[PDB]
Amino acid sequence: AKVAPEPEGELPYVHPLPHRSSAYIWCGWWVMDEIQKMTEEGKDWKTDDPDSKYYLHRYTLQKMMKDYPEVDVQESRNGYIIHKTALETGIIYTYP
Amino acid sequence: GMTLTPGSKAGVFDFQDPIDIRGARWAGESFKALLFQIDKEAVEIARQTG
Repeated sequence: AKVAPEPEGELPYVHPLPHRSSAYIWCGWWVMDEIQKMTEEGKDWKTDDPDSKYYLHRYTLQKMMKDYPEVDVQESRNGYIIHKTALETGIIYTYP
Repeated sequence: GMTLTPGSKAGVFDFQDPIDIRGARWAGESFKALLFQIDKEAVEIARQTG
């Protein structure tokens, strides 16, 4: 219910896709693993822990999901494009 | 029993289940996981019949 603190600028670029009101950013395997770990102990990834190792990328993901309702984020372990609804829960494919 | 992966369905082998295909992806990995499953089944047969 809170907003994520802004960690200065230098936000990673998000590519607007007006084709489907979507966007695209390449995060990787570390960001997705971090988000999956955060959404396993009952924590939150959208705004909690504003001093994380890769919180800047998570804040960028939160902004991308707020601005675009059907975001297409691609990881690096499998290169899958998880949508906004699939990224909402914080669990991507597998693993505890 | 011994052939079962801890988290599988205990009787069926579905290619859509991540634990069953050992975290496979696309076609080659999943079908090779099926090959490993039938290998495990043969080994279990060897243990059972002797």
